Formats: sequence, structure tokens, C-alpha cells
Amino acid sequence: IEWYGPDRPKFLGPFSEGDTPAYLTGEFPGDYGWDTAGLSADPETFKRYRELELIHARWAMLGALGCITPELLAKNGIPFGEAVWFKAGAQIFAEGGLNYLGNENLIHAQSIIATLAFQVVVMGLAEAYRANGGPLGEGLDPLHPGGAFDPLGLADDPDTFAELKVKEIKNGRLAMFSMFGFFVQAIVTGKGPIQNLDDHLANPTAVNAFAYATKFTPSA
Amino acid sequence: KKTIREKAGWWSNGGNEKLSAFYGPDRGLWLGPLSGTTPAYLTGEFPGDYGWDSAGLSADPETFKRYRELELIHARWAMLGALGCITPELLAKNGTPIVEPVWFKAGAQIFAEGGLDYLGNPGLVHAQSILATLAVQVILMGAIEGYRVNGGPAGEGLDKLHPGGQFFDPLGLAEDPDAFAELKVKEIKNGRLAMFSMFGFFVQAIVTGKGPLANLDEHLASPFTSNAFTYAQKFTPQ
Amino acid sequence: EFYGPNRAKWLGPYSENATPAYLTGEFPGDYGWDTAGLSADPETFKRYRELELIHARWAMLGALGCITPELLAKSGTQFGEAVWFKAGAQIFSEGGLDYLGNPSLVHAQNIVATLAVQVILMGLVEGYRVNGGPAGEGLDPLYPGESFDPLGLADDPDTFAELKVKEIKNGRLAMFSMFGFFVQAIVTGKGPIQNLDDHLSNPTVNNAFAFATKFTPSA
Ligand code: CHL
Ligand code: CHL
Ligand code: CHL
Ligand code: CLA
Ligand SMILES: CCCCCCCCCCCCCCCCCC(=O)OC[C@H](CO[C@@H]1O[C@H](CO)[C@H](O)[C@H](O)[C@H]1O)OC(=O)CCCCCCCCCCCCCCCCC
Ligand SMILES: CC1=C[C@H](O)CC(C)(C)[C@H]1/C=C/C(C)=C/C=C/C(C)=C/C=C/C=C(C)/C=C/C=C(C)/C=C/C1=C(C)C[C@H](O)CC1(C)C
Repeated sequence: IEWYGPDRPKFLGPFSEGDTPAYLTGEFPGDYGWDTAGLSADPETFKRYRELELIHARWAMLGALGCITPELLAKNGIPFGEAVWFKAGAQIFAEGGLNYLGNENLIHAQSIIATLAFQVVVMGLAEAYRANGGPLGEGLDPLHPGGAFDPLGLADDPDTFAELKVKEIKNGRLAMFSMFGFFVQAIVTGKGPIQNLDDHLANPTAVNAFAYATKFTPSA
Repeated sequence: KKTIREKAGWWSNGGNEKLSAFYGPDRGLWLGPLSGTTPAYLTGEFPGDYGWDSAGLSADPETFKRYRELELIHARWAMLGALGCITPELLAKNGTPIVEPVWFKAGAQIFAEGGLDYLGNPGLVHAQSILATLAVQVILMGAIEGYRVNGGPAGEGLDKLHPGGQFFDPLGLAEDPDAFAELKVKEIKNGRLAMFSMFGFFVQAIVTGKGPLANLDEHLASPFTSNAFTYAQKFTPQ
Repeated sequence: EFYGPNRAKWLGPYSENATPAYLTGEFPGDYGWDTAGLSADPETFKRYRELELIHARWAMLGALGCITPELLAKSGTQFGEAVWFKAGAQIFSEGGLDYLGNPSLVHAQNIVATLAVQVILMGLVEGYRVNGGPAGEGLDPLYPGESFDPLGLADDPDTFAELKVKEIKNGRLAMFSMFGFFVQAIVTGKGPIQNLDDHLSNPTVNNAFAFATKFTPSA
């Protein structure tokens, strides 16, 4: 395994030698040679698309975590009102309000306007500092700053920094694909994805996705 | 100058202006005479060039050849779809006992009691499990679609869109240069027509929920009452 | 401001490096927002500028054509049907499509003939946009002039560029408003000035969060 250069692990393996793009060399992390749609021909579109991919990846990682750890954590102990992720916004409208750990003494969140207003105000300057400038650094790598973001300092040697970049982008593409799976298997079942996992593990042959295949057929 | 039998096109030997209307700058365009500025990269050397890149997505030539690949593959898939959507309904109106001949409900036939009878016959396919069907589909399609991009047992160094060797042109219609260049634009025009018609199949299945041949019969019976506008009130937001 | 390298940008004070190098301030409303890089190629930039201004003018025309029957329902005429996502059903009524509630003014019956006359006029006037015609011939396809400006407000080029950036800013606000009309028609089911009447009745409950629950699957 190399993850760079011309002999890299590619998305079709043996079927990837004639498909492989001429604009897609072995430079950037995660380049499996997959631009069959042709959307990275000029390098600044590829730069904005790599930035888009890494930001969507790093958001979908924490999105999958905030998806399954309420449901798994409610399965272990610590019961909630609406433990599933895609009813989790409805806990503001509850008579007891959204709570972080469910207990009544933490936050007492009854307002949706205050939370949304505060997070918009703080993330305006946060994502603006992400775009350019900021007190933690201005002219760094805009996708991989480091410095005031690395208390442990795992970007010391360029070899382990490069392999951390490729496992970052691979875990993030897995998280984006699985978050797409969370999105679609929420709406075809109406039930939680960990509860979908136990439903699949109870009956693998007939409680799979194909039981919900006749659901979306149009009426009349 | 020109006599009557040449204007009808009796003699297929002296036809050299046949590709002049589909290739080169003096070809037909998308808005006809109401399309003056053809995009300067769509020079007409490719089949299906009606000068239409209004959204400008195909200015770069690499993106343009990838979009040409996607267009021809989607064209052939939609051609096979629009032939394979109506023909169960055509054979059900024939009298062959297909039990759910509409295409948008044919996938649920494998969840029946007797499985998936192919032409309504247990002597045919009679597939029960959707799981082994999708498994052999993903194995066979992985092999075929991986052979497609970089060659394989049916041609290795051939063209990625038009191989035409001993396996993909076995009848040999594309031996001639001009006949191949004419049937290329014939192929992509029939494929764009079938892509438009498959989009029509999708929207017709969504908003009506009946068969496309049932939609054709309900438009042939009442054209002015049973148009697309009598189902325009079906997505009103209450 | 509004042109050149020292113009108004989309992040404002935090917009000195995120703006792309190919978005130089010569085209109207160049706030430097190409965060997906889709207009990096100049032909993509020109075609997307054409799509943006045409979508802009169609959106502002659609915004006024959607809200003015609502303001006239406030004013006092009843039309055939005031609600813009139920406005196409006037031609399906028994009395037909009366324009201002007047049965002797339009009284349209056939929706198929309305679509036929509509496509026969609109295909011609949309194909005339590309390569001139009776109005113009070979002008700027985004800013023709000389037949669609009977008053002719494009005399001074500084005021012309000012009106250009004013047009494209009103147009981005208009597509914003039409997207809002689209996604608050489907979640509420009431007209947009009627949603304004709800939000002015009680401002803290008649929000989008009153209807933020209705799109859960729930088996
Ligand atoms: C040699 C065999 C081989 C095959 C068959 C594949 C298969 C694939 N790999 Mg690959 N790989 C292979 C070798 C290898 N891969 C990888 C590592 C990777 C990675 C990291 C990735 C891939 C990805 C892909 C996909 C890219 C093409 C595509 O998008 O399909 C398009 C066609 C389909 C997806 C059809 C299959 C689905 C199904 C049959 C149809 C569904 C029908 C629905 C019912 C219709 C929907 C209903 C409507 C109403 C919405 C494809 C599925 C990419 C991927 O996972 O994308 C999802 C990807 O990110 N591979 C390695 C390690 C180096 C390989 C080693 O040899
Ligand atoms: C000179 C007159 C002339 C006109 C007006 C057109 C018109 C058109 N041709 Mg062209 N052609 C013309 C001459 C010629 N064409 C062709 C050969 C072709 C081909 C091969 C193709 C075209 C296509 C097109 C379309 C390209 C633009 C588009 O996609 O519009 C799209 C927008 C509209 C059509 C308007 C929207 C429809 C409706 C009126 C409004 C919406 C109504 C709904 C009720 C809205 C409700 C929906 C809600 C829910 C959202 C356009 C309709 C392409 C096509 O068919 O694309 C569809 C195409 O592939 N033409 C030749 C032979 C050389 C011509 C010779 O003179
Ligand atoms: C200094 C602070 C400052 C910041 C941080 C921004 C940044 C912004 N400006 Mg701005 N500007 C700022 C000052 C100025 N601007 C401008 C001129 C402009 C213009 C002309 C424009 C902007 C626009 C924008 C927006 C572009 C990014 C975006 O689309 O949001 C992306 C992030 C989100 C959408 C997150 C939304 C928040 C919330 C989480 C949503 C809730 C999520 C849902 C619940 C989930 C959905 C559920 C399911 C069902 C799908 C953003 C708010 C553009 C705009 O308005 O686009 C909309 C625009 O056209 N600015 C000027 C004049 C010089 C400024 C003065 O200083
Ligand atoms: C990689 C993350 C991941 C994981 C762990 C799961 C796991 C699961 N999904 Mg989710 N899903 C995913 C990704 C994932 N899916 C993605 C990317 C999509 C979008 C296409 C979906 C869409 C989806 C729907 C719509 C549904 C599920 C369901 C399920 C459950 C039953 C399995 C099933 O029906 O197959 C569905 C699997 C897919 C559609 C594709 C997933 C990709 C896999 C990893 C590749 C196939 C490998 C497989 C082991 C070999 C199959 C052999 C043969 C059948 C072809 C199971 C818990 C069902 C459920 O809730 O059960 C109760 C259900 O209704 N999933
Ligand atoms: C140079 C070599 C050229 C080879 C060309 C390919 C020849 C292919 C021959 C047909 C093979 C199909 C068999 C598929 C598996 C079936 C297994 C099975 O269970 O069978 C079971 C079936 C019987 O099963 C019956 O099927 C019927 C179909 O309607 C009914 O439904 C009955 O109810 C059912 O009992 O047995 C057969 O049909 C075997 C017949 C094979 C020969 C058919 C006549 C063909 C003779 C001419 C061949 C022409 C070749 C050129 C044309 C093709 C060009 C590509
Ligand atoms: C040109 C241009 C130009 C400008 O400038 C810009 C723009 C506008 C962007 C552009 C345009 C574009 C377009 C139009 C697109 C479209 C497409 C389509 C429609 C496709 C289809 C597509 C379609 C398709 C694929 C289809 C396919 C089909 C298939 C597979 C099959 C199916 C089937 C069948 C048999 C039946 C059974 O039962 C089942 C199934 C399975 C269901």
C-alpha cells in the first residue's frame, strides 16, 4: 500500500487502468481515480471540491457519532424521551425540554430561537475564520491548519501526517456514505438505525431493505 | 439542375450531404434558426451536436468527453428501459398472463407466493429470492461494467464507447465510415428520445400511478379531459 | 465599492482570501462567492451569469405575480382564486379564469389552448433572445438595450453599472424570496402574505418551527 503515486490503490482495482484520469495524479489523499463524471478537470475546481469533500467528511463523522451514540447510549442505560436522532429536534417542544444527558438539572432547553440565534452568531465568525484569517492563524493550509488545533501534535513527520490524511479522508468518505444510509433508512422505516440493526440481526433474510421496497409505490 | 429522383433520394451512392446536416458547422441546431451563437467548443465533430450547452457544463474538453460517455451510457440504458417498460404491458394486452405488467410494480413480483414468473410461466425463470438475484446481478454487472472501461474478453484496446469488434458489432452494420458516422447520430438521437421518454415514465408513474400504456389509452379515449392537467391538482400543498 | 478589487464582498471584513482570484470586479454583483468553483472556467462564468440574470428577472416577475393577488385580496377584489399555488385551478372552475374577478375580461376555459398559445409566444420570444430579431440584432444577450428601454436608463455608464448591480442584487433577493415561497408553500399550505398575517398575528408561535415536525416518516 502506498496511497500516493501512480501505483495507488484504486476504486476498481484491476478495472481501473483505462478509466483513470490524466488530470488525477497520485498527489492528494484518497485519490482512487474516481472522476467518471468528469468534475475535476481544472485544478481549482478540484481544490474547491477537495475542500468540499473534507468539510463534508469531517461534518459527517461527527454527524454519524451524534446519530448513533444517543441510541446506543439509551440502549445501554440513561433513558431519554425521544432517544432516536431524527426526532431529536422535537425535544425542544417537549413539556420538559431537551436535556443533554436527560436529567432535569443540566440545561432546561425550552427555546429553539435562542439556540439557533446563538449558533448562527458564533458560527458566522467561526466559519469566517475557517475561510480566511482568524486568531489561530491566517495563511496556513486551509484544509489542514494544525498549530492551535493540535494539542497533541500528530502532524510531526510528513509520512505519518500523509497517512493520517489518507485515513482521515477514508474514514470521512465512509462516514458520508453511512450518513447517506442513515438519511435514507430513516425515511423508509421511520425507525432508528440501531433499531434497524437489531431488526436486521433478528431476521436477516426478510427484515432487510427489501421489506420496505413496496412502500414508496405511488397510489391511484 | 437536379431532377426529381435525386430530390427524392433514389440513389444512395451519391449521398455525400447526409452528414452535412448532422456534422460540421452547416448542421441543424437546437433552436434552429433561433440559435445563432453556437458554443465554440461544440464544433459538430461528435454525434448529436445541436449546439446546446446553455448551462455551459461542457466547456472543458475532458468534462465534455466524460459527459459524452455518460450521455451515451444513459442513452443506451434508457433505450433498453423504454423498450423494457412497455413490452410487459404490450404482452399483457396481448394475452400473455403477466400478473403485474406495469414497470413500476414489477419489482414486487418477486415477493409473491410463486416468485417471479418470467412470462407468467413457472416453466420459466421462477426466481423466488430477491437476495440471490441481486447478488448474481452485482457480480455479473461488476464483471461487465469493469470490463467496460479498460477492456476484457470482448475487446481490450478498443474505443470506450464504440468498441464494435466481433462481439459488439457482430452483424457488421458499422463497417462503412459514413454509415457508422450516420448511425452514431441516429443512436444518440434515439437515445435522447428514450431518455426523455424514461423521464416521462418516471413522472407519469409518480403523479398518476397507472401504466404508461394505460396512460396512453386514457389519453386516446379522452384527450382533452384526461391530459396531464387533470393530474396537476395532485401535489397541492394543504 | 461594488466593483474592483476593493468592492463589497460576501463575507465582508473576513473576505480577503476566500474570494477566488478569477472573480475580478467587472461584472455586476461580483461579491466573490464561488465556494464550489463552478464558474472557474470563463465560459462557465458567462453561462452562469446568463442563467443568474435570467433566473433573477424571472424570479422578480414571479414574486410580484405571486404576491399582487394577495395584496389585492387584502384590497378587496376576489379574482377566481388568489392563492398562487392554487391559482392554476381558476381555469378548471365553472366560470373560468376571470382576470380581476371580471367575467368579461379573460374568461379562459381551455388550459390546453392556454399552454399552446403560451408556448407559441414564449418559444419565439425565447429564441429571439439568442440571435436578435425584430427587437434587436447582435447586442449583448444579457443587456440588449435600444428596444426594451423606451425610457433608456442606460445612458451614463457609471449609473448603468450602478443599475446593473442594483438589478442583480434585487434579483438575488428575488430568487431568495421565490425559494422561500416554494418551501413555505409546501410546509404551511397558506399563501405568503397569509403567512405574513400569521407571523404578524403572533410572532413567536407562527414561525417555521411550528411546522418543523410534519416531515418525519414515522413508519
Ligand atoms: C474488481 C472488482 C471491483 C468492483 C466490481 C468494485 C465496485 C465498485 N467500487 Mg471498488 N470495486 C472493485 C475493486 C476495488 N474497489 C476498491 C475500493 C473502492 C473505494 C474506496 C470505492 C470503491 C467504489 C466502487 C464503486 C464505483 C463504481 C460505481 O459507482 O458503481 C455504480 C453502480 C452501482 C452503485 C449499482 C449497484 C447498486 C444496485 C445494484 C442498484 C440499486 C438499484 C436500486 C433499487 C434503485 C434505486 C431506487 C430509486 C427509486 C432511487 C463500485 C460499486 C466507490 C463506492 O463505494 O461508491 C459507492 C468507492 O468510494 N471501491 C478496492 C481497494 C483498492 C478494489 C480492489 O480491487
Ligand atoms: C425555431 C423554433 C424552435 C424552438 C422554439 C425550439 C425549442 C426547443 N428545442 Mg429545438 N426548437 C426549435 C427548432 C429546432 N429544434 C430542433 C431540434 C431539437 C433537439 C434534438 C432538441 C431540441 C430541444 C429544444 C429545447 C431546448 C431548450 C429547452 O430545453 O427548454 C426547456 C424549457 C421549456 C420547454 C419550457 C418549460 C415548459 C412549459 C411551457 C413551462 C412549464 C409548464 C408546467 C405546467 C410547469 C409546472 C411544473 C412545476 C411543478 C415545477 C427547446 C424546447 C431539446 C429538447 O427537446 O429539450 C427538452 C432537444 O434535445 N430541439 C431542430 C432540428 C434541427 C429545429 C429546427 O428548426
Ligand atoms: C461579517 C460577517 C459576515 C458573515 C460571516 C457573512 C456570511 C454570509 N453572507 Mg454575507 N456575511 C457577513 C457580512 C456581509 N455579507 C455581505 C454581503 C453578502 C451577499 C450579497 C450575500 C451574502 C451571503 C452570506 C451567506 C453565505 C454563506 C451561506 O450561504 O450560508 C451557509 C450556511 C447555512 C445556510 C447555515 C444556515 C443556518 C442554520 C443552521 C440553518 C438551519 C438548518 C435546517 C434546520 C436544516 C434543514 C433541514 C432539512 C429538512 C433539510 C452567509 C450568511 C449570501 C447569501 O445570502 O446566501 C444565503 C449572499 O448572496 N453576504 C456584506 C456587504 C459587504 C457584509 C458586511 O459585512
Ligand atoms: C456502510 C454502512 C451501512 C451499514 C452498516 C448499513 C446497515 C444496514 N442498513 Mg443501510 N444503507 C447504507 C449503508 C449502510 N447500511 C447506504 C449507503 C444506503 C444507501 C443506498 C443504505 C440504505 C438502506 C435502506 C434503504 C435500508 C437499509 C437497511 C439496513 C439494515 C439491513 C441491511 C439491508 O437491508 O441492506 C441495505 C443495504 C444497502 C441498500 C446498501 C448498503 C451497502 C452495503 C455495505 C454493500 C452490500 C454488501 C452486502 C453485505 C452484500 C450484499 C450481497 C447481495 C445481497 C447483493 C442494516 C442494519 C434497511 C433497514 O432498515 O433494515 C431494517 C433499510 O430499509 N439501509
Ligand atoms: C455456435 C454456437 C451457437 C449457440 C447459440 C446459442 C444457442 C442457445 C440455445 C437455447 C439455450 C437456452 C437454454 C437456457 C437454459 C434453460 C435450462 C432449462 O431448464 O431448460 C428448460 C427448457 C424447457 O422448459 C420449458 O420452457 C418453456 C419456455 O416457454 C415453457 O415455459 C415450459 O413450460 C417449460 O417446461 O428446455 C429447453 O427449452 C431447451 C431447449 C433448447 C433449444 C431450443 C431451440 C433452439 C434451437 C436453435 C438454436 C438457435 C441458435 C441461434 C440462436 C441464438 C443466437 C444467440
Ligand atoms: C443537454 C443539456 C444542455 C444544457 O446546456 C444543460 C442541461 C439542461 C443540463 C443539459 C440537459 C440534460 C438533460 C436533459 C438530462 C436528462 C437526462 C435524462 C432524462 C436521462 C434519463 C435517463 C433514464 C434512464 C437512464 C432510464 C433507464 C431505465 C432502466 C435502467 C431500466 C429500467 C427498468 C425496466 C426495463 C422496467 C423494469 O420494470 C424495472 C426497471 C429497472 C425500472
